[PDB]
Amino acid sequence: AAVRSQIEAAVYKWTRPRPPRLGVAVPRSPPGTGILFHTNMQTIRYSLSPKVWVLVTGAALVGVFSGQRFAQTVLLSKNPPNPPRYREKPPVRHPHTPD
Amino acid sequence: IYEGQTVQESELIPQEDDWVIEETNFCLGRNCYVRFREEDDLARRALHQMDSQLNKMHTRLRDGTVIPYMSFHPDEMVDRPAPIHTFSEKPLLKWTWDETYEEAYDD
Amino acid sequence: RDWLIGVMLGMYLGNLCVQQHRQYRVDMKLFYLEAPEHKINWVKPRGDL
Amino acid sequence: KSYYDDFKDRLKPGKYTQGRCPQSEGDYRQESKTIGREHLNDDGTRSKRYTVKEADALGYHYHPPIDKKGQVYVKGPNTVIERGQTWIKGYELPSMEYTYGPKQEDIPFYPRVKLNVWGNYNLVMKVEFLFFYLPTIIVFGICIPVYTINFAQEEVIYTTMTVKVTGRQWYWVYEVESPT
Amino acid sequence: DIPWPARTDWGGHDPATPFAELMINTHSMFWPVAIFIYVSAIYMVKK
Amino acid sequence: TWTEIWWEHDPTPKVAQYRPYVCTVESGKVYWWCACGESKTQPWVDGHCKCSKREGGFRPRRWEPEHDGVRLFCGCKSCFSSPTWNGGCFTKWMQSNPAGGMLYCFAAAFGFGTLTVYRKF
Amino acid sequence: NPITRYLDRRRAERGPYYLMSNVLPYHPHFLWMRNSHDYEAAEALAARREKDRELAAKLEA
Amino acid sequence: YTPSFERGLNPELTSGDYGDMPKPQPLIDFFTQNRNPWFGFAMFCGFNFLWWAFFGAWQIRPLWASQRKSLAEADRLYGPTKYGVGKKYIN
Amino acid sequence: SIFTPMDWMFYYFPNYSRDKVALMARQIKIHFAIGFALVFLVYHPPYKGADYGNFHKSPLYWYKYNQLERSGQLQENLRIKRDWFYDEDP
Amino acid sequence: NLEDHFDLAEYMMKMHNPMSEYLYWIAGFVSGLHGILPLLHSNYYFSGMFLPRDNDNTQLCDDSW
Amino acid sequence: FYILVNNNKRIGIYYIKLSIIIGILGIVLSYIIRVELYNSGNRIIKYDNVNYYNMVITLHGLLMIFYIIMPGLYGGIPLYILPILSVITDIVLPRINNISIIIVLISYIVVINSIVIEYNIGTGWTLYPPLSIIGTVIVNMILYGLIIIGISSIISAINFMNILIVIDGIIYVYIWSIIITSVLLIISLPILNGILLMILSDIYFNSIYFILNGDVVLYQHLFWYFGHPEVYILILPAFGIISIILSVLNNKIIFGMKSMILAIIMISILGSIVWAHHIYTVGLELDTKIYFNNLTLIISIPTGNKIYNWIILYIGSYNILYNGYQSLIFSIMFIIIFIIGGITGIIISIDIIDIGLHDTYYIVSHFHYILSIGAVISLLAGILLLKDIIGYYNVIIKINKYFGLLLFININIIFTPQFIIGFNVMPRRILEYSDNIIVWNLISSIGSISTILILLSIF
Ligand SMILES: CCCCCCCCCCCCCCCCCC(=O)OC[C@H](COP(=O)([O-])OCC(O)COP(=O)([O-])OC[C@@H](COC(=O)CCCCCCCCCCCCCCCCC)OC(=O)CCCCCCCCCCCCCCCCC)OC(=O)CCCCCCCCCCCCCCCCC
Ligand code: HEA
Ligand code: HEA
Ligand SMILES: [O-][O-]
Ligand SMILES: [Cu+2]
Ligand SMILES: [K+]
Ligand SMILES: [Zn+2]
Ligand SMILES: [Zn+2]
Repeated sequence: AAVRSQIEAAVYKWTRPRPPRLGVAVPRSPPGTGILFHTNMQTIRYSLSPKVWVLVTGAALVGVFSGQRFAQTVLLSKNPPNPPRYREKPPVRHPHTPD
Repeated sequence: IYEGQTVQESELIPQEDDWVIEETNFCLGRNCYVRFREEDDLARRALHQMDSQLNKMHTRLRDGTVIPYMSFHPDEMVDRPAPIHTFSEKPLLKWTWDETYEEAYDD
Repeated sequence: RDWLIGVMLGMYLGNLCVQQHRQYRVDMKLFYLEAPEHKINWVKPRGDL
Repeated sequence: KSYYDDFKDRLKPGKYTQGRCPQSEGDYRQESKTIGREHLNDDGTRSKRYTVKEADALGYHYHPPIDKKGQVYVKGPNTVIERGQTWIKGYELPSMEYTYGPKQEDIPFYPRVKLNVWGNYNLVMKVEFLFFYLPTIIVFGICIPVYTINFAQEEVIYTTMTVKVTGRQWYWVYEVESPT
Repeated sequence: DIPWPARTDWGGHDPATPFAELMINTHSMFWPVAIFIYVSAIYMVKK
Repeated sequence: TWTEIWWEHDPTPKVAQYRPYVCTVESGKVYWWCACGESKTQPWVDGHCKCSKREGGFRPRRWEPEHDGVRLFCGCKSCFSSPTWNGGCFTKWMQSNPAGGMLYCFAAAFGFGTLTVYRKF
Repeated sequence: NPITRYLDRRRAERGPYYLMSNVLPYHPHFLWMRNSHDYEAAEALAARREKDRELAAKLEA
Repeated sequence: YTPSFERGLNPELTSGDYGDMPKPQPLIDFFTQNRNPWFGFAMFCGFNFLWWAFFGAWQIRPLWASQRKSLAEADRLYGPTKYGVGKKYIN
Repeated sequence: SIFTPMDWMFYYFPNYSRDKVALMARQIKIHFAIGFALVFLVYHPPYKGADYGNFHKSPLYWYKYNQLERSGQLQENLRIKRDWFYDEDP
Repeated sequence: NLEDHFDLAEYMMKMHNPMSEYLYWIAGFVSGLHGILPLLHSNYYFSGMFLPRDNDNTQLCDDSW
Repeated sequence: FYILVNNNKRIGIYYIKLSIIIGILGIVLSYIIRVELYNSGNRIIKYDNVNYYNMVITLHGLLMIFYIIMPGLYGGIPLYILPILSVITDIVLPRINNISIIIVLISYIVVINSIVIEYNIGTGWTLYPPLSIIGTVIVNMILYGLIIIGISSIISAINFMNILIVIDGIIYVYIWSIIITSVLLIISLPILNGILLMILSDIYFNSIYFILNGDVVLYQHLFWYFGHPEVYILILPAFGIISIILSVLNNKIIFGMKSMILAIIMISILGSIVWAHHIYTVGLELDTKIYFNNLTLIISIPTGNKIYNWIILYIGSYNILYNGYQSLIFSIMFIIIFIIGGITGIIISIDIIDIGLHDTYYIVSHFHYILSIGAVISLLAGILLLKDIIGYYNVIIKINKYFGLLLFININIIFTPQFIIGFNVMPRRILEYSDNIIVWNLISSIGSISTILILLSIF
């Protein structure tokens, strides 16, 4: 539990997002400007920060392929060698051959 | 690509410290099938239909200007249902440019 | 960025069929070589009815 | 609350199927005799005489609307002079309760919001490039396989036997070389 | 050889010529690409 | 992260719960949802939180069900489909505890991988 | 269909393989044919099988 | 069905007076839709179709039992030889 | 420009892109010539491309070939596993 | 005139005679009959029956009915 | 008046009305087909009346293509909104617009009358000779209907092209969709007329083009030189509708408008040069096959760009807006369904795959998913969007989640199994089949009866 909190606090500190490098030409907000809008505005989707998104998405990818390996090695089985192919007698006549 | 109108920081500076974003409802109201009166005849039911047009509605802002019902295409600008003759006065598509001529001004 | 999740999900699901196809080709190579289902000097002409 | 109960009174349930009495009880096909309603039937629908038999577009009841001075009646605006200025008061449509019925109260709030536009020109341009060239790559990935398999069908092979197959209505004829 | 009941036979079945094997494998080769094209596009059909 | 790093002029809620609230709702009744996370009658406005007092841009969120039933409601106060829940509560939790988020995502992906591989193989 | 039979065995050996043909009827008239038989075919088929056994013994020689 | 009152992760945020407003409930209620019998029938209905969509109805099996025992005997006695697990399948 | 984001062409080659109408024409002409050349220089050339003793063997081919050669896998892989049809019944 | 403002004013103002709707549905019904009636007529012409009995072109068991 | 009206909006209503009427006959024929195919045996058609089945499949195809979907998506919605989108008072050619709808009705009456009076035989909707030219008079009547229909299509195309001369606003994507379909008609129809005249010459004028020393494969070239442009003349108007619905309902400006427009232009040019992918099994030269296969796969590029531009239109839209409207659901369903149809089209485009899948029910399911599902739903979605403007009522469709769900589920029950039997394999244009294909055929048949029942609930 001590190690759990340690790694949890280590990940958290590293992932805290930095301000975005805006790829758009917007003004600077006037200084001292607080909340102007309200919560009835059309909801804006809550998006993970890039670092966090990579971490969880990477955990998902590592998870699905490790799950694929677990199924392949434990749940599934390999083909045993094919049965020996011995000479066998074919039927004497085709069932539809006129007599 | 279109990304909205450009804003200069000077235009974002309030004239009072209590200014917030105006909370005006842009839901026009509660509606349903247009309900005609039995007493009304064909002519008076036509008047009723013409008075229930959503595209004739607007929202008035705090300064008295109104934001109208707007649409990307002119299909939503005719009366519903569409009358026989719709655009008698040619709809005007307003283009903007920076050109000007002196005759329009006076000193 | 989300659309990438779809690419990765579509790459995982596609890879499942790649593995099935891979095993299919291995099986096919062993049919004419080892499979007892493969029989020769077996089918005889029926003849006209 | 139930908004239907507000305008229940206006909606009186009907008596006749399809809202008309049998023609015998009342002849709705005839033109109304009421003054000023000569263009309407008794039930209020437009009469065939007005719309078909004597349609004005066909030259019946010729009456040019425009006057000598090239003018037609036009209703003016509601003008209100005030504060040393002539104002026009616009016509506001009646309450939607009158036209639709529901009482205009407890309306959900939908705020003003400018158009939802995609930003970051550079990012958008790259996506559009991918929207076009990712399919192009896939097509190119199929192109080589397509050529090979086509070449395989059309390969000059050292065939040693020929079977001729003719299709007739409705059976298949087969011609084969006979052993010598 | 002959159709059998309730068989998917996705891409073909029971080839008896080298060309027949080619046809089955051509379909199998493209099938994962088709799944990718579908999954990748459908996942984004949403608000 | 729109309120956190991009835009500083929208009200920012407090997370009441990183899990949805399950409630039975009736058609024809209007419900008011807390958008600040400080109400003591979650998921509804209690008359004493920011939303009730119209303070700091917080307002109650009107909601009305089409049919009667049990519906999930947002506790994180940031779900895209708020007041209803769509999974944003888990997403917002991962932002706040990214190490935990990875554990759950790995476990979910592990199960999905095993089942899909076991059936197709 | 020898390659369908070989591939079914290979798949079943590797993992869980389920065929609709194994569980469900292949024709819709099954609801009425619980006790239906063709007795003329039964006699003919039995006769041919007996003749086949004689031919097999002769072929063995 | 008189559902229970689930306080949640933060019990202080559910400690107020709800009055007429509904109280939070356990998640089992959401899956059962408050143990509505018609939703249970609908749930059983959903499984029934999906089983038909993927594997077939499997409701015909009791009726097909005798005709699946005749098909199995024919395949074993007269059909092409099956090997190993292949002998499990009859077509 | 082939497989080129034209936003990049506009930025890095401003003078070459000044006339956008002419730029569009070159785009069409260049890809027209590429398609024409493929048919008559890659497909048409007669009695060519049949030098199967000159199959290109890339650096990755040799990396993987030498790895298997060093071990016995290459010999084992090339060995014919079965050259008889029927097994012997005891 | 106000009555002429809207195309198909009677229908749009919900005063039209229901017979117009009935004719439209009848016309569709007649159109459908052009696929069924010639089927019955052709079956009888070449067989003597308006419709077959399922699997009556194949060998049937003695108790089949 | 009723028949004399020249109003472009009234004529648009007539086109939709007539498409539904003629559509009833189309659906009935489809029910006959699926009923017959429920098991092996004869079910509703006698073995001595097998010629009727051949006629049923022929008329089904012809009516649904030329008398239902084309009059509905290229005549109905276009004649009602195009002059409004162009901010013009009315259509450029009023009198021509009137005669076009009358022509369609008259050609329909000729076709159905030929069912009743002529001997019932069939040669497919593709009227391949020599079979088409050795038939009875019903084939002559069908040819007259097609030629008459061709007159209406070309004059309507001329009508839409004239909007460029009068348009007072901006050419929106939808307007571009109709203009390009009009161009495709002006260039493809004259070739069709020529080959149809040659079919008539051999039927009625003792010509010898389709007898030995004359190449029957010639017909297939000229027919399909119109055939494939036809499938894009039927889909492009649907694409135009989808663009309007997604932008309007999501309150989002079309993204990549110019790429949408240039994608439509590209599809047309490419669609005019890929026709021989319908003739892969005839025995064309290797290089021809490779050319056509290569160019056929290219069409996916412009078609793919449009699909992804639609997806981003729906992405990001406000959650508060109710998304259960039938028009929005149908528009979204079109993207999901069209991708299935197109991908299977790319599969069949590979000629070697096509050898196995030509003249099999896989081809059926392919073009049904695009037309019977995609095009129908697009026309429904477009009409639904214009319900207030058109003004029709007495139906429960606008908000009906049951109808959409039941339709989607059951339509897939019909045609998804037809992909399976394509590798079974079950040929097309047949009524009897082996007993081991009953399961899938039965499932699809259960799907057909169910879809019909759902059509009654709208009223
Ligand atoms: C795919 C299906 C499902 C679709 C579902 C999805 C649908 C989504 C929504 C689509 C919406 C599209 C847009 C709609 C816009 C509507 C605009 C509108 O209403 O315009 C106004 C327009 C006219 O209204 P108006 O302005 O008041 O017009 C006044 C008149 O002009 C003047 O009034 P008048 O009274 O003076 O009128 C004259 C009247 C005078 O009428 C009378 O005097 C009638 C007397 C009673 C006769 C009744 C019939 C008798 C039949 C006897 C049969 C006996 C058989 C015996 C057999 C014996 C066997 C042993 O008629 C005539 O004189 C001529 C009638 C000619 C037409 C009828 C032809 C019938 C068939 C004939 C077949 C002949 C075959 C011959 C073969 C020969 C071979 C040798 O409305 C209509 O025409 C009705 C439209 C109704 C439907 C509208 C759409 C509703 C929504 C869709 C519902 C679902 C429909 C499904 C299709 C149908 C299924 C069956
Ligand atoms: C409107 C109807 C319509 C539409 C749009 C199409 C579209 C296409 N069709 Fe067509 N087709 C028909 C209707 C249609 N078809 C009909 C009715 C027949 C049979 C006529 C008869 O024989 O009687 C037929 C027959 C037909 C055949 C004949 C098979 C045979 O005869 O055996 C072929 C094969 O080349 C074919 C191919 C295609 C292709 C390659 C497309 C392309 O347009 C598909 C393009 C779309 C996509 C590819 C999906 C969307 C794009 C993406 C998702 C981008 C990513 C994808 C890739 C990179 C591949 N079609
Ligand atoms: C767009 C044209 C179209 C449409 C809608 C359909 C719809 C359907 N078709 Fe289609 N069909 C063809 C065009 C079409 N078909 C063609 C061109 C052929 C090949 C012809 C040939 O082989 O020669 C064919 C072949 C064909 C066959 C092959 C028979 C054979 O040749 O062996 C079968 C049955 O399996 C079939 C079944 C169906 C079914 C069950 C429906 C539908 O009933 C499915 C259910 C959907 C609905 C019932 C809704 C339809 C509603 C409308 C069309 C009206 C829309 C009007 C408005 C919206 C105003 N069709
Ligand atoms: O036809 O594609
Ligand atoms: Cu084609
Ligand atoms: K049959
Ligand atoms: Zn609150
Ligand atoms: Zn939440």
